[PDB]
Amino acid sequence: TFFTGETLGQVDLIVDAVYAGYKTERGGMADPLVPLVGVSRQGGFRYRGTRERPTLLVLTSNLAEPEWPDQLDETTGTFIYYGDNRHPGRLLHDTPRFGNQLLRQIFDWAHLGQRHLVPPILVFTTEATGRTFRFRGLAVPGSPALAATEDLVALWKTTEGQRFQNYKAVFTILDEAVIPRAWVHAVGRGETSGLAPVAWNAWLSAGGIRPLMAPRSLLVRSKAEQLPATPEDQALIEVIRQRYKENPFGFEACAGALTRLLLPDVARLDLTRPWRDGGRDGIGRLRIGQSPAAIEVDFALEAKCYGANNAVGVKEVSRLISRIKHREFGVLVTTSYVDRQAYQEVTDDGHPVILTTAQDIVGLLRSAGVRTPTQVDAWLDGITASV
Amino acid sequence: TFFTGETLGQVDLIVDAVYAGYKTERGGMADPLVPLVGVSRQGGFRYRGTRERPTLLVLTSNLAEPEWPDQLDETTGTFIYYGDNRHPGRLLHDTPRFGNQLLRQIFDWAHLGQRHLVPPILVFTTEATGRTFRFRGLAVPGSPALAATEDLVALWKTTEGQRFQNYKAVFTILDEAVIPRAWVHAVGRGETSGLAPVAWNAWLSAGGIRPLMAPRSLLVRSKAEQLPATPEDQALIEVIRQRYKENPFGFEACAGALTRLLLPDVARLDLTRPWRDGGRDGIGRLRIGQSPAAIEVDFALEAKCYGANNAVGVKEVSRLISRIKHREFGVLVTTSYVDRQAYQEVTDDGHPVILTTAQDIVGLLRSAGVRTPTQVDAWLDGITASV
Amino acid sequence: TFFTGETLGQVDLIVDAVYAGYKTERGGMADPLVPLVGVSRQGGFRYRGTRERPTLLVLTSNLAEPEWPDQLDETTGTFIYYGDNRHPGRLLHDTPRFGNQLLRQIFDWAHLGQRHLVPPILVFTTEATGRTFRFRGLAVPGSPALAATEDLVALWKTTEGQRFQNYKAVFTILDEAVIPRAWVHAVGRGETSGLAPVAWNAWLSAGGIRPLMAP
Amino acid sequence: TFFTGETLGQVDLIVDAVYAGYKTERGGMADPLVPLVGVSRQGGFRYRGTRERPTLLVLTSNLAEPEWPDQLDETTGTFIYYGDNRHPGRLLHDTPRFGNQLLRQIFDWAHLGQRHLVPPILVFTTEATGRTFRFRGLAVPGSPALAATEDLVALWKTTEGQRFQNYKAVFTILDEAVIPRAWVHAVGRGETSGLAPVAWNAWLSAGGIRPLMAP
Repeated sequence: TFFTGETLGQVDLIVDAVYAGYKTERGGMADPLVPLVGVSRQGGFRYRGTRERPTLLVLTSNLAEPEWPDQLDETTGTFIYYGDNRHPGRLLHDTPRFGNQLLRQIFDWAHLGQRHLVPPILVFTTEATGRTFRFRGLAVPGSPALAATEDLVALWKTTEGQRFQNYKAVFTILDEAVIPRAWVHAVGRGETSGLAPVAWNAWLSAGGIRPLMAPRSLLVRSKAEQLPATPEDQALIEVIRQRYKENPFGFEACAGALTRLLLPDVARLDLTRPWRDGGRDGIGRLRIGQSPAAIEVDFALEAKCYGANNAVGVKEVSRLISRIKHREFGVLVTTSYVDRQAYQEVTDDGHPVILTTAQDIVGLLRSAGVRTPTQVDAWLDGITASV
Repeated sequence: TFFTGETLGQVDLIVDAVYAGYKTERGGMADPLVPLVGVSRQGGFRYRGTRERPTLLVLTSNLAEPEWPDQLDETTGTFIYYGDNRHPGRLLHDTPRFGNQLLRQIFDWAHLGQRHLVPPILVFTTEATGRTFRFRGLAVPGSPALAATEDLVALWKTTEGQRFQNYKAVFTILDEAVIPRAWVHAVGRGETSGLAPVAWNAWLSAGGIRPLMAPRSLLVRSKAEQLPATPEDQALIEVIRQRYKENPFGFEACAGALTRLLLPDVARLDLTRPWRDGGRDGIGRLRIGQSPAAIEVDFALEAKCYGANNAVGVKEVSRLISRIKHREFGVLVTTSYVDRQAYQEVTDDGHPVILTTAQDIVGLLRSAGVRTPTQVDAWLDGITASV
Repeated sequence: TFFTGETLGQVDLIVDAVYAGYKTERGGMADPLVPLVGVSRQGGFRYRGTRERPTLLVLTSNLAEPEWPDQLDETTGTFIYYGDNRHPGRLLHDTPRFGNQLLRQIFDWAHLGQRHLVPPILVFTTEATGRTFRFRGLAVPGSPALAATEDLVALWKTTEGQRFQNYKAVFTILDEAVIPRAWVHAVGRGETSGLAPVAWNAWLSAGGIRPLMAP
Repeated sequence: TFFTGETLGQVDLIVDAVYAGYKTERGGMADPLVPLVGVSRQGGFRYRGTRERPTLLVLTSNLAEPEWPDQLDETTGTFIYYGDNRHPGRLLHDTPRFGNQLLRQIFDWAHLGQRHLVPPILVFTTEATGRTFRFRGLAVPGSPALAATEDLVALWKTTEGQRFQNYKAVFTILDEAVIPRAWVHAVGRGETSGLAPVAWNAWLSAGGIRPLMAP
């Protein structure tokens, strides 16, 4: 499932298949989406037809951007895509290539009962070896799990002393393994076609969405994956490790805060509970559902403030495991990584234990708008002062 | 505790205490917020000081508007507040009394690191009997459980073929049982005061939020609470009942969709699993956390399509319970209500069973954007098509 | 209970009986299903005949795989079985031994009323010791508790960064304690036979399923 | 290790001993903690002396309340005890019997190194039937595993849409199997006594918490 040369004028669009460019003349790299789809060679988002009436829309994403965290949830087939107003100075819909206007118009159509105007959305993600793209699926606006009003939202971003709006758009990948290029090019030329995938026609007629849901097989992460890659994030975690060197137990509070960011409530927290080994037995309460229709489940918290050179092993994990006997699950927050043996034991024995490692802390901090050591410091000041 | 009359010029602001207006002349009520707070006579939101530099802000809500569902999450202290652009034809920030510009400015200050410009926000909810307000607390912009960018978002709402933008703001109630009227009036006028509540100063300095979290005690709902009130809603549910009378199973698919709306991932669904009584063992899979740091827990689904005259009783619930062996929890979705004995048997014991009744289905439908029987029919068509 | 060696070429197929492979020199166990039913030596999906006209269908599972949780409900006689595309990189229907194509075809036939095209399906589960199988019964596509659209479904799974598609199939074990090896081998060879168990014939004519339910 | 009647005016307070009964005129059940200790006849918390300077404090708990889960950990000897404001309508420190105020005064005292102002705390748990209590021990405010801010906290609860505040207080049981009734009664009367158990004096001088841990 790797396509490079003239094959791009023949092969269909296959989910998670890789479509690579080729060298033409003098350093010029041919964009594969041109023969594969028929769009232009340029944008991060590309369309056919006019902007007022687009016939087909191609969305590409790097997934390397921490500023605008586009993401494809393989599990639910949900694709989160951020708009094209990425810096201060211009209003929401005023962009050079009009991506926000496009998004607005598409969601307008989808919501107003005119789905026939909505162009097929083809999602691609860059593998970033020269110019290559992995096809992620055919998508529709909205989601079966979201409120109607929350599928296209305008967020306020703050960068270098200024406030500007940008779109966060939610799409759902339809359950289709193969998208006929005949259909793509036909619709792209403005033609009417009967080669439309069943899920697409279904969405057209009824408005309903059949998502491509691909739950992850059991995963054991490596050391590199759990620890930050860049030195900056490493500095970020280091600030945390330094904050609690004089008061280790205090880190639990921090863990708690991180937990509230990670978890679908605001977890209730009881961090002050003397346990048998002289340490504390931190516990939490989580609500599942939406009151009046919801239940509460309890979890045990375990926080290990370690250096990256010191792994979390079988012993540390076994503490938490022993603490989750009468509780639904456990969360383990650590500024380091969990070694092979412990991870393997946890995934294999099916223990309900969340493993939040250093990289995860970095991500959670990113979502909280903390990208710099000073910001980490202020954040920690906030935690210590608020508990 | 209850307060009215001249005492509104003396007593402090107490969480969940009731402040009632008194008859002066016309047969209408003198608004209690004028003597108690010092704000003007009327408003959905009221502020002292200027528009550009408000010294104090009072947010009131009736919690009775289904189209703009302001919400006080008592468990977590989160207050969701909807902006003042509630009809089409006007730009987001262009409103008669400038609520959205005000919210914009407040969150701007909070985000740009200027919290000394942010006025204390006082939250009141209407008791709907005469003109009275229960005081909910002192609030700050934002939440410790949310991403930075999502504390103030612009939603698109659809009305009569038109689409307009409106604000959704997230606030958090600080942990303070009593807010001093001396401090409130001082800041209102306003001058420097040292009477500021500790949590407020804490937020001013470090940016940390110490939320008032008051988990709900064990509750058993009544028949009237579980069932819809207005006849329109009753009609909405009746459409669902009529839709499946020729095919009783397959309402399981509907219950599965509603489940996907109720639950914090998009739950994976396996509805086709022959069970011992000749029926099915519907199960789902739900993710807690954010991958790579997340776990999956499974649940048992039980779908009971009943008329409002037939309660879900001990036996059906028992079927669910039996199906919960070797599973984390269970969800019961029903177009009717659960009788006293069954509800009591569920809450008294430790059964992790979510009870989704008719009113809850009504709510989930509101959030999906379905308020009319035609729309219910379109929705159902979508469900049947998408399974 | 308990058959091995030469007896694998003599005795019938009995539900819950254990058929054990025997040691051969140089390289370990010989598969018991070869002398028993007459299929190929390996695979979790085995068949006789051709792709276009399968004569016999053997399904084996260990019930120990968490990624593909095959299931055997002795209360309803229901057998939930997963397809043979278990690694990323290939489309649902594209498998070396053509298991998914066969499943799709068999279920299509079953749903259309073409029951006479559906080969007998023998279900085995693996046991403790090396290369042994406990026979669970003769089975048919579908379930009395499921509609046609419900008994064969395509599921997705993400291994590494790649999503791939595979089949989840629902079968029902027929109420027959003994399945004649004469019928098995006759049918497998492509011969036409009248030795079919009663429940199978009832399925062929009436379309009705008498499941094997444990008391 | 079971005492009743006249015995309640004789024996000492012993850890794990049960103090029960007893029957009286009409249907009245006499409270054992009255002859045994000298406090009042009821209250989830009872005390002697002024509320401004309490001489002796008795805490009882059934450990049967899910809404206010009082907990006694025998591994660490830790006693988690909830305040006396259990219903909406009153502020945290405004209660009929003034328990939360007492708790606050006690804990602030302990925090300031003013241990000598802290009255002895006797912990009893209710058993099964009738009016009976199991004596769990003599306890001091706080824990060797907790900082000062951590041992007394305010919690919130929502009931009937109304939110109210209550106290979660952590005590630690001192390692003493037997507490002299002479000492208890002497202290309760406000007299100076030198009969205090060694762990209590060690807490007074150093503090210095020697917890009672089950082997």
